[PDB]
Amino acid sequence: SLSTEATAKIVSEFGRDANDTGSTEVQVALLTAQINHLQGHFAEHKKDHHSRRGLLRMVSQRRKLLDYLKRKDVARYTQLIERLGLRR
Amino acid sequence: FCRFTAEGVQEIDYKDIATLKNYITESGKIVPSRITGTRAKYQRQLARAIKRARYLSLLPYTDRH
Amino acid sequence: MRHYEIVFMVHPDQSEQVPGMIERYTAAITGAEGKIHRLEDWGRRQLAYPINKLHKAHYVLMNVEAPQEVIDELETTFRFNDAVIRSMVMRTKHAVTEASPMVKAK
Amino acid sequence: RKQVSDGVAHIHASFNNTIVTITDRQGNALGWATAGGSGFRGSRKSTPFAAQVAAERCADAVKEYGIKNLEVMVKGPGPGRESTIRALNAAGFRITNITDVTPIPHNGCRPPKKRRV
Amino acid sequence: GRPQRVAQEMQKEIALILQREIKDPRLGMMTTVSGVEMSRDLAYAKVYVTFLNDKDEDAVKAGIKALQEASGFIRSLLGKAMRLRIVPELTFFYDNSLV
RNA sequence: CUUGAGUCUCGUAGAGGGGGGUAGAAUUCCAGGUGUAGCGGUGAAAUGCGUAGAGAUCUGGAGGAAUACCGGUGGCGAAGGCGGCCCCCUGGACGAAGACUGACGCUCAGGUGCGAAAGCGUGGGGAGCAAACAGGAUUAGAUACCCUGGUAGUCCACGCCGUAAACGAUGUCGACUUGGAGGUUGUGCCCUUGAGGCGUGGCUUCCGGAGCUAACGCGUUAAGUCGACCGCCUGGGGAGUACGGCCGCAAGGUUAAAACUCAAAUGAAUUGACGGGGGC
Ligand SMILES: [Mg+2]
Ligand SMILES: [Mg+2]
Ligand SMILES: [Mg+2]
Ligand SMILES: [Mg+2]
Ligand SMILES: [Mg+2]
Ligand SMILES: [Mg+2]
Ligand SMILES: [Mg+2]
Ligand SMILES: [Mg+2]
Ligand SMILES: [Mg+2]
Ligand SMILES: [Mg+2]
Ligand SMILES: [Mg+2]
Ligand SMILES: [Mg+2]
Ligand SMILES: [Mg+2]
Ligand SMILES: [Mg+2]
Ligand SMILES: [Mg+2]
Ligand SMILES: [Mg+2]
Ligand SMILES: [Mg+2]
Ligand SMILES: [Mg+2]
Ligand SMILES: [Mg+2]
Ligand SMILES: [Mg+2]
Ligand SMILES: [Mg+2]
Ligand SMILES: [Mg+2]
Ligand SMILES: [Mg+2]
Repeated sequence: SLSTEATAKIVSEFGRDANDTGSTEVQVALLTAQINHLQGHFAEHKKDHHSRRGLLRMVSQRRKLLDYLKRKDVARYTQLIERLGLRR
Repeated sequence: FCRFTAEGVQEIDYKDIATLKNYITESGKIVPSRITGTRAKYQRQLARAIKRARYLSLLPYTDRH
Repeated sequence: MRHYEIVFMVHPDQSEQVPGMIERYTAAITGAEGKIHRLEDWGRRQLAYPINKLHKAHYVLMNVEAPQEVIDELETTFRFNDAVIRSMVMRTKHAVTEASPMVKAK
Repeated sequence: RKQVSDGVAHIHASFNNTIVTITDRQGNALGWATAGGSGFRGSRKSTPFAAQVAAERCADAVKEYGIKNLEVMVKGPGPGRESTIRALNAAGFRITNITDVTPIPHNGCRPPKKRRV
Repeated sequence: GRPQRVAQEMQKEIALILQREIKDPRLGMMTTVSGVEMSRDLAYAKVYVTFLNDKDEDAVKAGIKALQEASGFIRSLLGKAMRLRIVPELTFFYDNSLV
């Protein structure tokens, strides 16, 4: 999974403060970071189906978090999906 | 029984040959926890340490050599 | 940058060749910004079973904290060197700076 | 014809036979007798009496090598280990140790299918 | 099948699971089996075990006692091993080979 | 808004998964030392093997497949499944104390993926094992069971297949309702401290209460008391068959009838009977 340094940096970046680890923004950011990292793993271990089940789970929960955000306030949703390069 | 809990060791060294020899028979096979009274966690640690020691030729696999 | 326990045996006929290899490997792992927390030369010991029709191999232990790259080329050298008959690289969550039971008897 | 005075007896105790062979301590064999070669066949080929008969017939062909000190290594849990052991013990031999050395694998090869009888 | 063929096969299987898969220190002595006789029905079987330790009843008694107490374990092993219908009830007996 | 659901922090256990190395037994084979007439096999036998020297025995080498002991009325996984050791990449679960988000939840037709074994396509590998087959027997008969051989296959890579008594024959999620005895894995506090005592979570095994059930049984991991959604059933046979569609290289899978026929088919438990049984 993600290293402590990566998560700390992502929380500090997308969060409100240092300990804003619960906001939808930081959750989506952590999920997309781990997904982008796991792409390299699955590029070569293409028949590791259990890890791929975990990856699909995190993709799905990122999708529903993004949907909740888009339903809450579309401005922050668009700003996020453009800061991460998603929903395209 | 449960000697390792009294020791409190986090892990069992495969380098502790003196200790490991008390958990293998003359045949050289591991002794079940059913008779040594070893906790299951420490029995797993024993199995792993003994297999590692066998690899490094610190303990014999069988008695036939 | 993980901790490794590296234990390897040397052909007894190259027993005095050992300190050279020892210091060479320590220099390699330290020049790679990797510390060394322990180094014990158990020396010649009698095997529990033959290895290539042989006994009396030279055991030596090391405890390192290093990146994975230096560790993998180190085990590569282990493979392609023939004075070493059998090596073993394991991981450790912490750093061990103590006395191995093969030196407390000494 | 020579003198070794310290040999080892391999007892291959099959479920259909029993092969006793005395050998030099370095694997060089001296002689051998079989429960089959002792004038036994069928069931009797694998009976303890025939096993001790074979043990004695083999002892009678190595006595000229001059041994009365033996370690024995048995293989196969066939009927005819007890028999040959007590036989060669009653043949004036001194057995220092008896050792089970049947080859047990660590899940090596798949065994043949069970007989439906 | 015929009781004597099943008898031979079950002798093989009992000898095997008796040499290897036992842990009772009461057992030992290179315990062999001379044979096993069973009824026309395969429901019951009598094994004729032959011990090695000195023939003094203090030990062969303990051996047969341990065998009769482990009969359930040996029966389970036999039933998974030898592929027959009913897993016969086992009865152990000292075969007095010395007469 | 924080109680559901999530995020972060520190840890713990694990045959969870993918890749790459490596070790030690054993089978087989090849080459030698020793050593001679049997070995192998069966309820008995022969086919088979050996005087070119087998089998047995020691040493050496090659190769493939699987990992004794540990091993567990254990553990992990959504299920199928997962078992030497080591490294690399990686998934989930759980606990302690907080911090954060603020219903972001549950279920799910169609859809997508995974999915034992056998099987299929292409190439490689091939020790053991072994459908088919070839013999040897047995038998009224043997095209079976038993024996000697033995190809596909079992193994690997990449695709296909998508079915199992794929089972706990028990859909997923949440709440509530007497107990007792264990296993396993965390954890808090206290005692002179290891030891021990008092707690408190997760998973799991076995008795059993009320209640339920046709009964057997289930029984805080419900088959109890309720709620949410989905799948499915409507006498036996015909038949999971025909036809049509969809899928597949094929084998076939999936969806799924009707005519006709019969008055039953079925589940659980009860009393006996039949042994060419067993005890007293
Ligand atoms: Mg996570
Ligand atoms: Mg026989
Ligand atoms: Mg694993
Ligand atoms: Mg080959
Ligand atoms: Mg992990
Ligand atoms: Mg708030
Ligand atoms: Mg569907
Ligand atoms: Mg297959
Ligand atoms: Mg075909
Ligand atoms: Mg194929
Ligand atoms: Mg092919
Ligand atoms: Mg065969
Ligand atoms: Mg089905
Ligand atoms: Mg299953
Ligand atoms: Mg079903
Ligand atoms: Mg529930
Ligand atoms: Mg589980
Ligand atoms: Mg119950
Ligand atoms: Mg319910
Ligand atoms: Mg019901
Ligand atoms: Mg109908
Ligand atoms: Mg059909
Ligand atoms: Mg059709």
